[PDB]
Amino acid sequence: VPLDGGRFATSDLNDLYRRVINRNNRLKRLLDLAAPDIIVRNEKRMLQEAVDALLDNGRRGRAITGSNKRPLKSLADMIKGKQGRFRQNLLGKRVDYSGRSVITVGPYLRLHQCGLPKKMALELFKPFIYGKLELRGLATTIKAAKKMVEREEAVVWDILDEVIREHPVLLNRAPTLHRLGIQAFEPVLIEGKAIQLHPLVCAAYNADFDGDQMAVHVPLTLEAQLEARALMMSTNNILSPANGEPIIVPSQDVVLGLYYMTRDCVNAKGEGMVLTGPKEAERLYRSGLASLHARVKVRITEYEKDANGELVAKTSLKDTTVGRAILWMIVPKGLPYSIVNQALGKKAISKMLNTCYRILGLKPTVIFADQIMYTGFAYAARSGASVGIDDMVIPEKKHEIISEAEAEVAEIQEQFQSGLVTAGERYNKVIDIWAAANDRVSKAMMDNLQTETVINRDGQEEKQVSFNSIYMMADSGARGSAAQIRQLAGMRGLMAKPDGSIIETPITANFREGLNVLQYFISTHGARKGLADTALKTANSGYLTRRLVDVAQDLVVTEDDCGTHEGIMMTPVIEGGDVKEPLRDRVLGRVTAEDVLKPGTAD
Amino acid sequence: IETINKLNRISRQMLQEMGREPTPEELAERMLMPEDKIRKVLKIAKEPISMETPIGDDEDSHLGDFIEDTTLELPLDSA
Amino acid sequence: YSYTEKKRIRKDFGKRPQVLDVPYLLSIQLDSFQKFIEQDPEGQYGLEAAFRSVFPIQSYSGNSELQYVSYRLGEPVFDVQECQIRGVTYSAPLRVKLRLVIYEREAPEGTVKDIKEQEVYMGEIPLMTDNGTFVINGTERVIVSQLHRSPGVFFDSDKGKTHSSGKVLYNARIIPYRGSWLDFEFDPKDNLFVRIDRRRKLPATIILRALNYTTEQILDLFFEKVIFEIRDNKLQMELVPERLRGETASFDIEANGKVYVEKGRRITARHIRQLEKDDVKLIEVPVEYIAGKVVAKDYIDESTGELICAANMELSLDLLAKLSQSGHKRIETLFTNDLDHGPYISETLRVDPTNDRLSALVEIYRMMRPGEPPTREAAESLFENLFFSEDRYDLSAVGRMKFNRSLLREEIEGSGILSKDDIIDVMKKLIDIRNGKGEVDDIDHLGNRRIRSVGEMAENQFRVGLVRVERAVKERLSLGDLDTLMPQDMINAKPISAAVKEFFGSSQLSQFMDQNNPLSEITHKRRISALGPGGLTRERAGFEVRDVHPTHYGRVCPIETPEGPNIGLINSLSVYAQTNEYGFLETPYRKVTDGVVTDEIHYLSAIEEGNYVIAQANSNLDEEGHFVEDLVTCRSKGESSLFSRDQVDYMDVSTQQVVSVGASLIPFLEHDDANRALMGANMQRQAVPTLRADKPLVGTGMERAVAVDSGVTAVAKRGGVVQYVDASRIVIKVNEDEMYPGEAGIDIYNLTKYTRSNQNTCINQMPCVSLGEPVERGDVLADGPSTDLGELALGQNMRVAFMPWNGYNFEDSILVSERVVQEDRFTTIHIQELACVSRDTKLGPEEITADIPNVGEAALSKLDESGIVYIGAEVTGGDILVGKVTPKGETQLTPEEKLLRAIFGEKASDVKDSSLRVPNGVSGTVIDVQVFTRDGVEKDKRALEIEEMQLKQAKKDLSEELQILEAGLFSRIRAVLVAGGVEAEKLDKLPRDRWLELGLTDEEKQNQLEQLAEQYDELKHEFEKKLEAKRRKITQGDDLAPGVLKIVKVYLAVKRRIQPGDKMAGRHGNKGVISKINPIEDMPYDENGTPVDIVLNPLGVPSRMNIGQILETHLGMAAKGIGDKINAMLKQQQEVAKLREFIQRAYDLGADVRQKVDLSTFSDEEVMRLAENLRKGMPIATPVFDGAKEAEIKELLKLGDLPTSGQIRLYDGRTGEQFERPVTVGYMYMLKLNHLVDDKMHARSTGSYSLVTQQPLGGKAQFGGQRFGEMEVWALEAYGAAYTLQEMLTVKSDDVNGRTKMYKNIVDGNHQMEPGMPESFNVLLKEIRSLGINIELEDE
Repeated sequence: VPLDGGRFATSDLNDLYRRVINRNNRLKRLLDLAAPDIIVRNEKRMLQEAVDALLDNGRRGRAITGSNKRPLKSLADMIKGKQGRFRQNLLGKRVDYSGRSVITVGPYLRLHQCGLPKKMALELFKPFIYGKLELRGLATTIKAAKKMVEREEAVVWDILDEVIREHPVLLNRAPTLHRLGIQAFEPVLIEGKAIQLHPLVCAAYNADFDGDQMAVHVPLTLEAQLEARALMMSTNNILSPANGEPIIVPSQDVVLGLYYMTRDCVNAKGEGMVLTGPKEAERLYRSGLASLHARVKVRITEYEKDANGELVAKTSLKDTTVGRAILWMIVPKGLPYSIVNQALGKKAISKMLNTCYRILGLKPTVIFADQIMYTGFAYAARSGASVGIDDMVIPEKKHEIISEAEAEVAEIQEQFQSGLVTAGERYNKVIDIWAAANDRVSKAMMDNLQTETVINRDGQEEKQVSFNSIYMMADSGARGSAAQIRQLAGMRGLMAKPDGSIIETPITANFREGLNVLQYFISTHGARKGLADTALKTANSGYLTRRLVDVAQDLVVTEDDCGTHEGIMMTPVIEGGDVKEPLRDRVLGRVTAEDVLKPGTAD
Repeated sequence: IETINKLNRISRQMLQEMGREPTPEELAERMLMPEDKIRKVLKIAKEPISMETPIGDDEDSHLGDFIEDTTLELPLDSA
Repeated sequence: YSYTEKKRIRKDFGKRPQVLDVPYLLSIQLDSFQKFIEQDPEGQYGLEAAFRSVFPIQSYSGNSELQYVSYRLGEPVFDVQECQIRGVTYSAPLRVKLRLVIYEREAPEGTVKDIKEQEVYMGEIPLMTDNGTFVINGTERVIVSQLHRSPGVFFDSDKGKTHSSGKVLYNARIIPYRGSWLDFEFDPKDNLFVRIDRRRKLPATIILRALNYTTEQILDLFFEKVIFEIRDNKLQMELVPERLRGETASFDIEANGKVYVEKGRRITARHIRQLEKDDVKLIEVPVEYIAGKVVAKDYIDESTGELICAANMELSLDLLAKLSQSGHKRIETLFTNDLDHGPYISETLRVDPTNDRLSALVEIYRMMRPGEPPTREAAESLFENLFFSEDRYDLSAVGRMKFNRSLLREEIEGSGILSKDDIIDVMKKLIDIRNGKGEVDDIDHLGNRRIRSVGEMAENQFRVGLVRVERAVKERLSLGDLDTLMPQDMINAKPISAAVKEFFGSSQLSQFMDQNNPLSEITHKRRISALGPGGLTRERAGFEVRDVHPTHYGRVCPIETPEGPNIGLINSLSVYAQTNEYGFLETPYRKVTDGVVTDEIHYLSAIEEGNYVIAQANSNLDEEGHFVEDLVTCRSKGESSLFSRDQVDYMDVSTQQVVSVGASLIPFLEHDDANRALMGANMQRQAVPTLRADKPLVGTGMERAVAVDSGVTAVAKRGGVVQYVDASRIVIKVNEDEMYPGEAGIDIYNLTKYTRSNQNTCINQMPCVSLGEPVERGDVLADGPSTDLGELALGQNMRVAFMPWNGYNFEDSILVSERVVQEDRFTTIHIQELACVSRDTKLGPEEITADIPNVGEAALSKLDESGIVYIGAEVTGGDILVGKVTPKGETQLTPEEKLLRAIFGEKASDVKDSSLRVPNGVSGTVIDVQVFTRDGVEKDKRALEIEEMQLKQAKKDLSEELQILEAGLFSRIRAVLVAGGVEAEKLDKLPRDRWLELGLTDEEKQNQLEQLAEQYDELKHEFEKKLEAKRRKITQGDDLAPGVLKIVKVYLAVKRRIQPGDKMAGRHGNKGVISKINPIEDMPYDENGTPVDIVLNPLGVPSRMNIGQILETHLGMAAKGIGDKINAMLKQQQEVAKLREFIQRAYDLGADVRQKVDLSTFSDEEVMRLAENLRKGMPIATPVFDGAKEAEIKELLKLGDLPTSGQIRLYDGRTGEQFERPVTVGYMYMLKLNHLVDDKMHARSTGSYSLVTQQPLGGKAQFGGQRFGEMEVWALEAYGAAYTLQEMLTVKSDDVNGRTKMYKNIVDGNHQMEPGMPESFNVLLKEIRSLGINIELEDE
């Protein structure tokens, strides 16, 4: 076949055929002469070898290359491996009615929605438009309609807004590990060229807004959009089928404001007084008369039932902060105040959602969580929340401790010089003392970061949790870990050679003091190994993943009860430490093998 | 074929002597025949180009991917 | 000091004094190519090595031979620039000298028989710019230095691959530059084995029998001999006393008349001591003590002529007697202690099947040529040519020297071929280190690894081309006539040029230069890889080579390498690095002398430092005396500890040696983690030069260096004075000091206006100078695309804050103002290229003219009549650039449109359209056109328009040039003609020209007449020469393809500015995507009313340890805390000396910093312009590890009348309140990236498809369709869906009926499905039926 320059391309297979023919008919020349059988023999050999090359070139032995100094393709090579027809053009397909783009954040959204640039959907939903334009009589036929699209009148945009309604969509992050890598959404559209996208589902994608991009497909026909509106929609998919936990953990800013809002300081004002309801609480905060973190006795209403699903009106008073009173103002009528007199780290908010699910279900739960996200962002903004140099704390007891450790290592240096301890003895000693020294420093700094606030406030001295940012980050659980904050202020413990083997003399400084060349030089290889083996977990992952699936691709449920008799027994795992998994919780969701009862027998 | 062989034997000498590739007119008038035939011979001479050649620097792409069936149909045209 | 220094000065806080100044950055490429091409009398590098290697070349048998003489490069045809234009390589040709030499082999040596000197052309050769690029077809292209395993000989050992054994397996390898390999090794079962070129395992001694050695000679050299003695009765022996070490006694090992050691008893060090001291070497023993030994060699009863014992044969007692009566009082034998002495070779001999040379040679011939029978001379010539032929084996003498090193020889040199002694020595060392003596080596130690730079590769392909040729010349010489056969005609020139051009343009090393930013350029030049030939591969690799070795320090950066698979392979270079004459690396070190720092230096390799001790740069030296404290951080042999002062030998120089440049410009890197700094460096190259070139305030000091040495921007090579200036270019004049006498003495510097990259970006130079102002050499004269005053700058400095904001900075996203986009200060420009083509066809040539049918004539309005647009025109998708038309066939039809044309009648003509147009969605502005046209073909109207236009433009360029030249020359004709008497006022009013003919005087006035006559001759000479030469340079056609007739090019442009979805980041790995802009009003603002530019999220700091950025921010603010103040003082307009004192106090602010400043020096004017340049800030230089500290900025902010913390008090803008607590604020330096939302977005509804398989294709420019792999399906059928993927696989990919039918259904308001069965399945069926398969399908 040609290209535009006139040159013909040629499937190398053609070569494999053509030579064959000529030899065959060349043989029929010699056969028409009854020549010596020697030439006959070697020609037979050549023929056999050629057919072998045709059917699998790299198999018999000597591999044929062409003019290119490169081997040729047999037929099999279109069937082998990844380049073969199976997993290149029979399963791994290219598709029409699609697109892709970069992602970004829509925070004002409702999580059953998505962002969308115009022109993308415009060209995607094009023939739909052509059809209903013919239906309305603006464009009599197709060419005129297409021209009007290229013309871009407001009628076109109106019709677009008509068609998107009810017409769902479907997304895909790259790559797809678990089935919640694609969810069905509804379209909402932006004068841009990127996609706004609800934040909470990033974890289901593991997507970070750092340059990621993702893809869009469309449910053309009817049953497709039914399945999308039923199943892959996000509201129908909140709990992992691997383990019955939610994937709607609110991540790191929402939780931050929730923590800042619910807090037991005393500092600001308005202590020791009363209200009738949360509304005037938020009122007077907007007026600038009392804090959010300020403890107060107030009124509360609430509801319960162990009845026949008939709520139990209830009302009383509670000692509480203000912000907790505001945060009461959205809970839907089934949960007490007992949930909210904490400071609300991650596990709490998760447990709240779990409660709303167990007791109410889905709609109220999603409504709740959406309001969570809203309120968290909004009140974290009001904070003022930042980082600086002075927020980092240097314990003055960081110099002497080093000096005593120094003197100890000097001592055992002279001891091993005398030749009494051994290398391993010296080694164990030194590592133990430096590790304990780092423990001592971490102790000092955490004792000088968490509760050092001496704020005199209708008292004289009371100890309460610190107002510094990074500790609020830590205890909140959004970002940070005691090791890492130690590593900003304290020195970096010790790091090892890339063998797993490890160093004698540790690090003695932090960032804020400023590293020196060797220390950075040494941290290099550690970081390198880290990202290195991070690079290629995925190969093994995908490969065994294919193995797993192509074992179990086929099985399915077909029946309710096999009518059979018992199988397994299950017992707890209490050995090694305390209990790690109850009998209680693993059997959960299973069935009963047999008539069983309680140690109080006949129950 | 033999014309091509003759021609290339000539052009070797021409690029000895000129320090350059030759011009069609020059070695043609030495070869005693007009430029059209030379030019067509040159249009004709080169071989095909092996569909499965890797235009991709690595094995990311073959050449057989980036062409189109500019022969078949079009749906809008059918409608 | 300099001038551009005085125009603006950057501040330092670096206190560590320098002793070395930075070198030129990329001397290595220059030096490599230089020594390649350049001549060499004896110290062979380059061409002459290859020529001397392969020449002379006798005939097939001897009669004729060729005799290399020497070579000549030749000047090029074009310059650089038109080669960049014409789509043509730059190069210089090559000529060589040859001599025929025939000698009458009928006679003995009848040499004077015929000789023909003739020179020969063969090959063009590309060339290196002054920067370091090459160029091909209008492409600056780069090749990269390689890094691989040195030649020589290596040892190593594996940890029991028979982990059953769990035991060490030693082996050893040789490596030439060229030829074949070997491999010696142990089996688990204590035997030596050998393999050539990873062939089969074979034993070792066969080689020795092949080298005409005898078994007795073998055991003579290898083993140390244990000698017996019989004296008619009893066995005595002669024991080296240190032979029982680590053993136990067998019999009563007893002195002459005395005992030392009983049976089963440890032979202590003292028993051996006493034997050593008692000078006894005759020990009486039993005879059966012999039982176990081996005979050294066959000793017979030579009376008989009968083998009583064969060599390598365990002794006995019958044979003992049998040779007792032979008359032999002893037979020498061997030592064997498994502890120290390994007899492995002897037990191997026992399995040696052969005895003769010949069978060994047979087996070698066999392994290397199976199936063929043996013939003597074949195997012999094979054996000797594998190792002893200079042609088929070469070491590249670095092998030779390090080989001599690893064998502890004194000698250095030799050949690229083998001895025998080498082989014995290496085997001996192997069996020693199997006994334990010595040590193995590692690979990653740079002393065992070597670069390979350009000129070497070039030599390689040059010589293989030569070899391709000499095969034929062997064919040609002895056959034909031998007196008429010219030397020349035996040569073809195609192969050498073929290999060279395919190397420079098709390897995996010739990469397109990256013209994003100068940093991209130079760091891409200062790359090292380990891929490609003689190299590595990721599947052949692991982690030990990926990872770091302690020897990289001072030679390679451990930071700068990407995040894909290509992790540890490539390695950017260090800074002060050099390579070595043999090709190794080395690094500068200061030397120490009795505690005094020897201020001179040395370059030290990867090895000697392992011997020495070395100190660091943090060492606070005690001012020219000794060093302050006893204990000093030093390192040796791979690790570090604390050492004395007098024990030290060397110290490092500066605190930058380890890093690369990209990892050097980052400030406060010390306070930053490694991985994020890696990311920030690799992020600092996908950037863009901004519309303007806004500078960074902070820095390090290594900015102007790279700015200059990238050569992107102009610079003066001679000091002098301006003479004319323009946006397009300048004109300079030189002083008298740098004045070559014979010349007119002016330089000149035209410029590069808007110009495409390889990455489609604008390129431009502009001055930063003015008129009538002086110059010294080295001074910049204009600024490239990303420079200001000869200081590098990619991005801009911007106001920031640190807080959450309503979710719009949730995960490391970004939020910005509209103030920016209305300042257009991240706006950037993007050139784009297009093309059309005229060809000759089956029917007729594609023509080009405006007049075409079925045209929107408004579109024709833009064109000329040639069918071509004008300049400066705006454009959009769908529009037309060029009207091209194609000869037509004839058209078959349908009754319907047939009827339509029955109604109307009008037709198409017999020509169709092929007109070029703007692609969909694209828009922009034209600024240029170009035409390339054949020779001999008519240049049409517009061709002549641009041709006489460019003739006029270039004739004008040369008008300017030649006019100002000859005007400088006419300075003669006043001082010279007014001389010779005088007629001055009477001269002047008259016409200038008729002054030769006036009152005429003595003889030297006639000398003047002849000289000026030659001058006015040279006038029209000059004019003729230059103008005509380039006029018919330009007038000609072109060199181009067959089928083509002419082409047309277009270079247009677009002014791209910011959207959402666009990436940006800073210099610390702080990535960032944009989420939205917002109006100025909703944004924050301080109490004083200065709003803020962008905002972002502080949660990312602890998580990532990208600390120093916030620190930078504090300092940023302080800069303008000075800068702002000055503008008040500027317009307050009080007085010079006030701000003089002020800024002098500013520079002298710091405590003990090494730069200084004295401003009584300057004028007032210098000061005022300096302040005029600083009124926007006070840029700073913070070195990397001689950095500043928070104390200084706190002090400097007390100076700037600002807080110590950088925390300040904010207000909401959307509702006017205050934030409950302060926030950190300042300016930081940010920059955008080459990842643009429109350079990533794409979508699709219907269009092209494949043909073999009929499924939609992939590619944005190609109208891609998205891919849907095999994991997405797993997900879907997990959800329990069938209809979706059913319709996905059938219609949207493959089925044809279905796609068409449903398109026409849904346009008819019907959402319905009608699948088929794909094509590719039937393709599979046909493919297997090709193979003899009766696959088929069974009905229901």
